Parts: sequence; C-alpha cells; structure tokens
Amino acid sequence: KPRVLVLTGAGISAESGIRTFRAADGLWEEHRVEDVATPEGFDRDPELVQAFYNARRRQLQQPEIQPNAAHLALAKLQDALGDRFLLVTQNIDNLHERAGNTNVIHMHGELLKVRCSQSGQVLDWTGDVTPEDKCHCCQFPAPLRPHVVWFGEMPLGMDEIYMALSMADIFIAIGTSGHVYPAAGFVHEAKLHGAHTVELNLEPSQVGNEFAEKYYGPASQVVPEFVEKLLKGLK
Amino acid sequence: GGAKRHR
Ligand SMILES: [Zn+2]
Repeated sequence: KPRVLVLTGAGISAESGIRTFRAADGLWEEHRVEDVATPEGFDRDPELVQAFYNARRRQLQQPEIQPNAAHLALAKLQDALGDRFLLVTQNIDNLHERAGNTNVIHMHGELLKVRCSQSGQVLDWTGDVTPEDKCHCCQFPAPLRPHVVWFGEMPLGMDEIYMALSMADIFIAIGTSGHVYPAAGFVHEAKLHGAHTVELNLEPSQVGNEFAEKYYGPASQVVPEFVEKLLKGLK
Repeated sequence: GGAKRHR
C-alpha cells in the first residue's frame, strides 16, 4: 500500500566483490576519476578507457561475482509492493536484475550495454569492446562507447525519478556515498514532498544527517533486517 | 537536476 522508492549506490554491491571509488584514495581500481569517468578522459585515451570498462565488464560476469543478501532482500520487497515499488540505482552492474528485480532505473547506465557515438542507440553487449566494432543503426556506421553516464553528462531517467520522488511515502538510500550529485540530493527532494527518509549504509554518507531513520553495518545483514521489518510492518 | 558531478 505505501509507495516506496529505493536508491542504491556502490556500497550494496561491495560485498559481492565489486569495487568503485573509495574515500581515502579517491581512486577507482587505481585509476583517477578524470581519466576513466569523464568525456575528456575518453577523448584523450579511447584505447585505455575502452580497455578499462572491458576489464570491468568481464569481471562482472565471473562466477565468483554473485548478488548478495541485500540485493535479494530488495527483490522480495518488489514482490510484496508490486508497482508501488521503484528501484533507482547509481550502479552499472546487473546484480539487481540477477537478484530478481525488474524495471530497475539505471540512472548512470549499464556496464552490459553500449551506445552508438552519433545515433545514441543502445545495444546489449557482454563481450569486449574493440576498435573493430561499429554500429548497425546508422547508414554510415559509428564508434561504440560504454553506456555509462560519466561526470559532466546527464543521468538517465531523471524525469521518471523526480516524479517518483514526489510520490514516495518512504525513501530508502542504500550504499550511497552522498558525494555524487544529483543522486545525493534525492533525499532532500523526497522530504519536501513529505516522504519518510531512511539510510542503509556500511559507511554513513555525508548527507546522513538529513535522513529521518538510519541503520549501519554490512549491507547483506542491515538491508535484509530492515526489509524484513518493513514487510512484517505491513503484515 | 543537472549533470552528474562530485563534491
Ligand atoms: Zn549508429
């Protein structure tokens, strides 16, 4: 019955063996943000950036990488709330999909998808991206880039997200750093429209002060314990 | 809204 909007960050996929920029270093897989997550870095060294996400994409599909209990808990939450549930993620992994979630809004794109340089059309891509690859949507074909939103680019599905933010009875942010905007500002927006805000995190986010309710610790145990408590709450 | 940004 209550409308629930869930925002997830890199923290929820950390226990599954997927790492992304850390606090102390400010490095992603020992790379600078600016070199692997900007339009400029891609224009400077297309070969390196393409190879970077080639590594990330094939690491994602290793047998050792599995959705953890936090991913699974959110899947059960959708089963219970039906279409009164919306999952928005900053992650480019597919662990929400593997866990059983559907209609997940990837505001920062997906690692298992690529995009045509000029057409903007999106293609499913599981293998490596090579210089020998072009599009089949244009009469004059074009180079392929990862379908990932870089810093300086516009996030995806923003219209649908803000619409859901104003409708949500309960807003839950999971594994978010609070450093990446506009995603970190979502908790604000949710409160103006009267939503109850909850933060579930291993590391308390910088905007954690904001949230009405907080719980901290490993996601695979904090998230299921909150989801299970929310489910029994609605009987 | 705006574009993806840090800080
Ligand atoms: Zn094309």
